[PDB]
Amino acid sequence: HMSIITDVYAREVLDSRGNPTLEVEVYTESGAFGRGMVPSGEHEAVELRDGDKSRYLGLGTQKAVDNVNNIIAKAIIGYDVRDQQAIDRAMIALDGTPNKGKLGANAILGVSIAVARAAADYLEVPLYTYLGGFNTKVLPTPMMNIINGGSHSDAPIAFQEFMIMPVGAPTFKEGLRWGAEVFHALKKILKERGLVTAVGDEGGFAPKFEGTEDGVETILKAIEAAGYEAGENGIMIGFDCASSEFYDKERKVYDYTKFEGEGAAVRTSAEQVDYLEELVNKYPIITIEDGMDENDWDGWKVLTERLGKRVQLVGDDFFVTNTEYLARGIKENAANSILIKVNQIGTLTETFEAIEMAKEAGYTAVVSHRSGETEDSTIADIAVATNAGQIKTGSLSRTDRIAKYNQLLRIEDQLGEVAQYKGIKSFYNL
Repeated sequence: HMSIITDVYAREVLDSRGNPTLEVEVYTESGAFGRGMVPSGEHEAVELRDGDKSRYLGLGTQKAVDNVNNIIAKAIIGYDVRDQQAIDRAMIALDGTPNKGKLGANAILGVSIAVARAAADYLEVPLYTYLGGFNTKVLPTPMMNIINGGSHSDAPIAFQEFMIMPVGAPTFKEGLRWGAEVFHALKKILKERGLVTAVGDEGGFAPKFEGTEDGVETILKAIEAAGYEAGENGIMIGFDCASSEFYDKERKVYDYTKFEGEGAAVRTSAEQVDYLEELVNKYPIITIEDGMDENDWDGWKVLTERLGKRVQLVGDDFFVTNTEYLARGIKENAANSILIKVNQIGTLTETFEAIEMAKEAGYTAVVSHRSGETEDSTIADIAVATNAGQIKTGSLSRTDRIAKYNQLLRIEDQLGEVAQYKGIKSFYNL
């Protein structure tokens, strides 16, 4: 039979940081072919690294490759390419450990994506429709990393990302246009101001700003210089605080002096909500990723209680694309959104279960990328697959980001008049 998987093959390659990762290629009997590349950035499914400090600083992925070829290959070769779920469970079972540590979630995912991309090819249909069935129409309102703080910046800013969103644009094409044009308008401002216009891991700037206020304030300046409004009818802001980064576990506080230098405001759970609340009043923020630590459940509860109805609140690391942690989130009214990083969980099925569960709680599934990305564009299709309405794939520079933006332009076009773009209406959690 022609649908049947006859080859599965991995090799080591580079992600967009200059670090190894892997691709898996799957052939069917028929000639059909798919290529699954894997990205890379605690409760998060393990990615296998060689540890050999004399190869790529021990970030080699030969371990992973050798598991795809010598173990997963033999097990999987034989299945029908379309048994997307039979296969993902095979690998999971085969692996046997809860956080995919035996074979590694890079190995597993790789295969799993390859097989889908192969099956979509086999049936001679786009990836989003294979994945999603026939009712895939919605193009994601994207949230575009434009300024960086935290580890990435040297400026006195703790929040890791500052993003934007063309919620007010009619089509995703225009939305991207909008988004780009501001990025160039900002880039200009940053030159006139004498700050660094080189870009970090997600294609954003990370300039030496005065602090968090100057940070937002200029993103707004940019928006206006481009000639868009700053609201529901224009462009709006978001954060990834990555607060788990500046949380002191023993003092159980949000230590801003780590990133904003001595004489900076150390905050408790309650104060932290109050700051974020301030920010939201002051500004047209619409989303806030990791407002809190990944083990600060009480905090999360309160945060979401306060802004839960004004502002979309996304648990990134607080859920790790993982049903177990998310169900608890739902139960305890812990967020109203979730960041869906496919490699964080390891297979597409588990990824879809996660995206599914979240919808039925009135939680938005934000499909996201990882810092270490690839020429792959699978996640773009995943946001259309599920009509998720949202996507975080980075800034408007570096093909690691723009591959997806293009990929989505492709999907917009291929969908002709069928395509929708929900802008602000994608926030069914509000």
